[PDB]
Amino acid sequence: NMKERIHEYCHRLHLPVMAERWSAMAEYASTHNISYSEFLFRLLEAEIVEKQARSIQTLIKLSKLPYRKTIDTFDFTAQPSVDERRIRELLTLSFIDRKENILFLGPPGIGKTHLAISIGMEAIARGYKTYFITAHDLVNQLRRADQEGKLEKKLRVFVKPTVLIIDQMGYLKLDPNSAHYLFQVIARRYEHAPIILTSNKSFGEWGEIVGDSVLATAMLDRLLHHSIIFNLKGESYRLREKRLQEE
Amino acid sequence: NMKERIHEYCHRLHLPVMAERWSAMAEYASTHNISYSEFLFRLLEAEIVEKQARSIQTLIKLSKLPYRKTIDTFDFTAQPSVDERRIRELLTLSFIDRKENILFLGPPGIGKTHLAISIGMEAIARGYKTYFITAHDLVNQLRRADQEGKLEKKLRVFVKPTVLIIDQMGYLKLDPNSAHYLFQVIARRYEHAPIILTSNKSFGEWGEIVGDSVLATAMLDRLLHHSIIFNLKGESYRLREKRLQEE
DNA sequence: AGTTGGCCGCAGTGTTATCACTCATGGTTATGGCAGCACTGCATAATTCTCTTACTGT
Ligand SMILES: Nc1ncnc2c1ncn2[C@@H]1O[C@H](COP(=O)(O)OP(=O)(O)OP(=O)(O)O)[C@@H](O)[C@H]1O
Ligand SMILES: Nc1ncnc2c1ncn2[C@@H]1O[C@H](COP(=O)(O)OP(=O)(O)O)[C@@H](O)[C@H]1O
Ligand SMILES: [Mg+2]
Repeated sequence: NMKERIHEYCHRLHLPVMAERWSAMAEYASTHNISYSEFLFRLLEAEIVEKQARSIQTLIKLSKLPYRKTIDTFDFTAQPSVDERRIRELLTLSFIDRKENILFLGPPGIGKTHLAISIGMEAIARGYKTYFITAHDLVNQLRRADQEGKLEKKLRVFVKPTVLIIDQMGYLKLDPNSAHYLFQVIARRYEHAPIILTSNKSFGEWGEIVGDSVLATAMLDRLLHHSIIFNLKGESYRLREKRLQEE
Repeated sequence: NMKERIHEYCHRLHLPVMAERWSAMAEYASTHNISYSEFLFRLLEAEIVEKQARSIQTLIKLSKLPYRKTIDTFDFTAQPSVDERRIRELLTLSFIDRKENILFLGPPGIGKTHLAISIGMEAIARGYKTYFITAHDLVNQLRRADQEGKLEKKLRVFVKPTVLIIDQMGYLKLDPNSAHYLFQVIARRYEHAPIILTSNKSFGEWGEIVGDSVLATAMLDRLLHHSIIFNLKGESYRLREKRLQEE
């Protein structure tokens, strides 16, 4: 017949959702006499919707972001120190065009990691590749790669992502070898793609964190050449939620 | 014949209890006209019960508890400051789903480790894995593993168990540089599995014990977010309670 | 009569001087292969579970 061949060809072209909604839209046109152009537009637009939904799901899976949290889930009133203007301007992704390294600083529990993850979710929803990693894990993987001789591979894997996120930078101390391993990534991404970083220590302490003042200075210079910092302060939201649960 | 073949097949299928009791079960089903399905169900249920008993035995063996205790041997009249009902509620193991952390704080000998091990035993009974360790011991083992280079193995060993019983947090103080191991364990188990902590040092002394203020602050911020803290006020049972009640 | 050794004769090798040829490098243009990314499958290694074994002293 004809329907079977249509379905088979759609599957061979990998457009099954198109075929399904194509029957629905064919019925719709039979009911309202839609032009062939608009009909095909419905088919292809819905196929695009499904394909991009699946692609964004698999991309979030590709990225190691801990959770799929959106800015909508966040409250600004509980954190007076932040301003919606700057956060939403970052959400506009102008930094990607300008290649600005976003940095978050402040004591624990403020929510800097939450905001960074939300920004990453927006970036990965808009097609841009994203990759999440912790400083300690990044350094460990780089050292193992250097040991195995595949250092270039991991360096590419950490540099290729359009938006690289480094988290928990400062709580754990780093040795000079780790300092140079981090410096390699920083240099490769000096002016090629933005870096989103979160930390609790001031810039000066990075010398003690990395075990070398000069390496810390160089990395800070390269990171801050094009950067927008967010020095946030306030009460730990974990503690406040615990208090609310108590009451 | 058939009896010997049945015994051999039960042993080859790893059904020892079934091999032992199949004759008696057959006789009982004979004398009561039990259906074949119910006969099979009886055999399988007995085998399952015995297997679960042996599994619980193995889990309690691997728990590495110093000894075995339960709430049965606990007197709440000697500890009237804290509510009895809350501990009974904990015995329902509702905290395992919520991933909340259970903290016992009080003077030495007031029964902290007793209650912690009792709750761990209740968790082991219902199949949940549990690992008992002393905080300083855990940090030392993690340091040795890191020196040997295979740190991730021990980290998984400590993070995988559903219930972690970290005791004697303040008893001993290792080199402050090793507190990052404790932070790693607490953060990796954060929002994943409960932690049972028991110690006699206030929350302010953590910076001194670990030799780092911000590190201890972050550890507590994560360990106290989802938790139920019990503060035990009293005197050393073994000496003071007997001395004051024999009068 | 046969085999080996010595002598003679013939051929091959070494050094010096000279000649010839081939290979390498530089510049420009074109083509092919390899590398990178994404998805799927298999195998190996590591981890977990269960049972048995080992060590020391009474
Ligand atoms: N203003 C807020 N409104 C709602 N949730 C908040 C707010 N601030 C923080 N949180 C919540 O606090 C939790 C922890 O946030 P986050 O991990 O970003 O903290 P942090 O300060 O970066 O921590 P650390 O220094 O330990 O890495 C998240 O669940 C986030 O949702
Ligand atoms: N409320 C109590 N009821 C029964 N026994 C108790 C109680 N408190 C303490 N004990 C006894 O004391 C010991 C527990 O002390 P523990 O809490 O381990 O002290 P620490 O926490 O300093 O190690 C156990 O042997 C237990 O039998
Ligand atoms: Mg964070």
